[PDB]
Amino acid sequence: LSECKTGNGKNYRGTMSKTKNGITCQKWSSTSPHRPRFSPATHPSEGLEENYCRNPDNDPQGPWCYTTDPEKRYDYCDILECEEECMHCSGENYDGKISKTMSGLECQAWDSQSPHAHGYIPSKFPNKNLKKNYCRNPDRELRPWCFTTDPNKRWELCDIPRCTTPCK
Amino acid sequence: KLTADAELQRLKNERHEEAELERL
Repeated sequence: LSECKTGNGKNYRGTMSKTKNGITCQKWSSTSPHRPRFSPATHPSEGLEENYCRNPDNDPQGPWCYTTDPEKRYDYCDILECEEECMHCSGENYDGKISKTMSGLECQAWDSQSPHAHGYIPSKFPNKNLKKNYCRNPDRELRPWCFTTDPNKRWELCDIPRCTTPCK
Repeated sequence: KLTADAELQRLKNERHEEAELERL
């Protein structure tokens, strides 16, 4: 179940419980410090649950909570856009669109079974994002990768960009 | 070892283990 934002965040449903600035959020179904305009009462099916981040009002700036700080009512929250640029760290996360290995071989689709038998079945690891055949890192491996369509190369890693040019 | 991890862990190892054995 999806842990990153697309567009203004309507369908966001990760579990970020704090504004862009540290402050832990107010549960949506509470009244102190503030009194909110979207109660799981009023806008029921709008993922208004827990204290997690949400965009009920269809805000331009996206997902946002009310802060437990009486002093600033509500504020926005941080939340990686989807798609992906460059891997963060070793990118246990990577949700990007790259399909050609280091060697430079186009990846074999996760869905597929050729030219290689493999148990990385997306069915089996739904949250794991085995889209088409985008390079990935399910298993705490060095850096994402795939099973390559060169029948003699099972798999190998790809050359994903580090955003900030073990981990820090 | 149930869950993913146990599982992935294993896959990975299996891979790792197999490259291991081709470079040889």
